[PDB]
Amino acid sequence: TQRIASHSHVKGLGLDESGLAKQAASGLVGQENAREACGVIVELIKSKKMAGRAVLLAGPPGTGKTALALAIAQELGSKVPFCPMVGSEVYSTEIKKTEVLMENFRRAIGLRIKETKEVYEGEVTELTPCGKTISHVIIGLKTAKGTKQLKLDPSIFESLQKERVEAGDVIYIEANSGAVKRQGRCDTYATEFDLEAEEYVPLPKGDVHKKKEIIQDVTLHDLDVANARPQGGQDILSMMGQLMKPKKTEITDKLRGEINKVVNKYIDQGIAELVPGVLFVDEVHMLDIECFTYLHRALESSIAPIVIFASNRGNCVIRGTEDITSPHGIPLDLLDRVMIIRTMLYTPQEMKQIIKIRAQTEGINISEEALNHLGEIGTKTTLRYSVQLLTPANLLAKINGKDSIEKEHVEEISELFYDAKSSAKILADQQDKY
Amino acid sequence: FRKVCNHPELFERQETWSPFHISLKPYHISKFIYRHGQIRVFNHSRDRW
Amino acid sequence: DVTRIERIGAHSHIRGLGLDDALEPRQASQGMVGQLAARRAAGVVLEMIREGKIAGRAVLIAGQPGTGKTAIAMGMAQALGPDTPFTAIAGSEIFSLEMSKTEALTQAFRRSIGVRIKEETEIIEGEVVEIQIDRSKVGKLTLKTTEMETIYDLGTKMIESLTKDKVQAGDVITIDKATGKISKLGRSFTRARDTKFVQCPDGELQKRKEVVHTVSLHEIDVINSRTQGFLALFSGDTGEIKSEVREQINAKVAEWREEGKAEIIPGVLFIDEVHMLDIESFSFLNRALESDMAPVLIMATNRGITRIRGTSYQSPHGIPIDLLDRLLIVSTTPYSEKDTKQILRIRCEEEDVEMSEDAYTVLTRIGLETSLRYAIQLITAASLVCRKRKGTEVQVDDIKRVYSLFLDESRSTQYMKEYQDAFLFN
Ligand SMILES: Nc1ncnc2c1ncn2[C@@H]1O[C@H](COP(=O)(O)OP(=O)(O)OP(=O)(O)O)[C@@H](O)[C@H]1O
Ligand SMILES: Nc1ncnc2c1ncn2[C@@H]1O[C@H](COP(=O)(O)OP(=O)(O)O)[C@@H](O)[C@H]1O
Repeated sequence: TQRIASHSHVKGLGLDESGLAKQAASGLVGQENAREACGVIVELIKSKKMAGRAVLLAGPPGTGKTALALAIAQELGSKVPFCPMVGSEVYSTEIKKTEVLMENFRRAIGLRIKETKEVYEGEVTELTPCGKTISHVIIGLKTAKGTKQLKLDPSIFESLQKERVEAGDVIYIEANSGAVKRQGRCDTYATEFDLEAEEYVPLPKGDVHKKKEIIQDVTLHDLDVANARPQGGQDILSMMGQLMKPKKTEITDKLRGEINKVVNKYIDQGIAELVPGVLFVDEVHMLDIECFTYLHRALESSIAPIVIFASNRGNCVIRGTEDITSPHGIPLDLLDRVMIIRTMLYTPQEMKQIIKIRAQTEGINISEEALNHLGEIGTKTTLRYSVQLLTPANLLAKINGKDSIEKEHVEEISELFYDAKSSAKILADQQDKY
Repeated sequence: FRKVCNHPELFERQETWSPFHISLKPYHISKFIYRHGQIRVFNHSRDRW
Repeated sequence: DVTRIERIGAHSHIRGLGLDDALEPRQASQGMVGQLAARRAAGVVLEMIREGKIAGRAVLIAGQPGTGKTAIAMGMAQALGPDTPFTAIAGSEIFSLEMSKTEALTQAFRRSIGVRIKEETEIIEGEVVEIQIDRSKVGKLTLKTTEMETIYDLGTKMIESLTKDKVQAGDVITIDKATGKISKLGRSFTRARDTKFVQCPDGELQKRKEVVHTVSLHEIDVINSRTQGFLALFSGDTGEIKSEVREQINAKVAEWREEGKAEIIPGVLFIDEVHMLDIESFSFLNRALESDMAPVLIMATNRGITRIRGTSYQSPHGIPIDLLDRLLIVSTTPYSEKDTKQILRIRCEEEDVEMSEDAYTVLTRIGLETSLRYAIQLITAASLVCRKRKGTEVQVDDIKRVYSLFLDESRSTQYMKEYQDAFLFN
């Protein structure tokens, strides 16, 4: 089964049909003013009218600034691109800082391309090539469900010969793409020799021919990459692709102009449709002043995704300015370009509900006395520390032979693992021995 | 004693030196990873676009 | 005796993390002693790792220098063992010249989450009794175990393999039937006449062996990166690996996990001396610890309230509050006299040296006067002066000799204050 991650308990914004926030829903609690506002951002992103418009989630550590941003991704669902990045990823050693911003701005715009999947597979019963020489190759296929003959393009037959295919092999043909694979020799030929260097596979029990609608997701960044450098052009089967190492590169401005011009042509022909997604920048304050001054252009641009930023700093110095202080660690002239959402500190009565939601997600039964006690730890410390005690306390409860948390299991962990406050007190009282 | 003093090839001949030659194990790739696990293969229908 | 590459080192005496089923540490076992609080805590973390079900989790082992914070982190690795990834780095090891500092942590996080699969193979193994060939081609082979014999008609791709690899009657061989590769194990003892010699296999010739195999999640990224990937795995040419490839591979492994064709095995990252990371690198740990593929990580530090690198800000452990809020902090404690003497006995077992009981007493005094680690270094040098003396055992005057040959940091610093103008800079 799936692993329980830090945000695996949140399933959406959980707003009611009027747009108001419920007190507790979809794994979130409290936070009404902030999460009601994120509803308006989901309505904005789903409306597709806008480019480059941006939002800043601001407030103390442990208050929901990652939780709400991932809750937006759950409200959008897998059909809409959501690119997460950390502001600290901008410091590449192969490309300039502004390029790492531009690549991530291009990961957040998606094409949505529809095509029919068309698979033929089976034992090959015959091959017959038919300028007069090879117009096509007829190929015969067999499975336990029946037979077909197919008329192959000479480029597909060149691929059959690439795979060293012969009659009596079991083949997968992907007719919409020209992919070809040998699965193995058909086991009706498994006695052609007693010991030979081929692997034999049973005659496929599946249909000779299979259809699906499939929907392909591709970002503008995948186009910007795959068309910029000369391709490897070499499907392993080569050796020049061993010599020149692949590396990241400062992809030109002009090429993106042509990708935009080709994508415009295809969305007009209805072969593709567009989903402007979100770029989510964790730790935005970790961007350099040079990067912030690139966003003074990137957020204006008529193609750009919606951008969501997170920060938890006070009136600190702006990274790389030497001495300029500005709120949230973001330059005032960028801060004047974002809608700001404030994020509140939880009351203990909210924290107890988060602890319960985490416990029932994490798979832990907890007695009401111990859940009250983790609520008391929520008064002493922070939400993250109290949440982090659950699995540790469950393991001591399990070793002590019970399938539920009780007081002495959580009181043991509270003595055994310190928080930042208590350990900082222990450092200050021995400051001359570290 | 005279042999070495006369020419050291009478005692030991200078050997034909060559670098030390070595091979590791071949790096074993699983059949499952080889069938389902390269983006060059499992994504080829997308890569066409 | 001969010496292999691994020799007696600063943690060689630790052969586990000695615990009862109750996750309570007995006073001394599996090669380590004391630290009852920190080792009970490390037992709970070792069970969170072995359970695997909770993702993106952290423990910081903190306390005065020499207090076993690397010791419990190294013992925990021995107790965890093979069949779960464990990877260690020092904090200054991520500062690559050739790769982004942030990407170097992304590799360290994904060396340490394993994918595990099982595959079935038709393997033929036996003594080759006889082999025959003709001029297309045809030929015949015979194989033997201790319990059966066969003859076989060979196909052409086998004929070329057997003849290329000079397979001769009386070899004991393994044939990878799916692939035509031959491995030769040696020759049969009955044909050892006219090197390596071995007995025939037991059971039948053709076994449908099942192989379980594991690949680190990062090791799938490097296989995907280049026309041949695996060279860049060993040679270090892996650099700035394109993040859209990871966006695909993480999602591909996330369906293998649930179609049941693979299972993911959460391991450990041990990022030792964590206070070396920049605030830029902490900003990555702040967020990389919040996704399903994240391992548990152990971090170790010995710093007070200190300036965090890349800023003028001072905070506990040399880590921003930003990241300390993610994690649980386990405190080591300074050793008592009893525990100090008991560590010195165990180091004397691991180095294989005898010493007098009053020698252990004066060495324990030296240990308490010099924060243990210097006394551990005197053990070996005392035994070498004892060997120079042709002694059976280390005596008090061997230790008092060696204590005057090699200075601890405090006497070295005090002598450096006598000649204070003769050394350069102050
Ligand atoms: N409203 C909420 N309801 C339930 N859980 C929440 C809620 N808001 C936050 N969390 C909890 O907050 C914890 C940390 O995520 P959070 O969004 O608070 O990070 P953050 O501190 O705001 O992010 P950052 O470190 O980037 O500033 C998670 O364990 C999550 O379960
Ligand atoms: N509990 C212990 N049991 C046995 N040996 C220990 C123990 N704690 C420390 N040691 C020994 O003393 C050394 C000092 O502890 P260590 O973990 O290395 O401190 P630090 O990481 O702060 O430098 C260890 O490297 C090991 O040789």
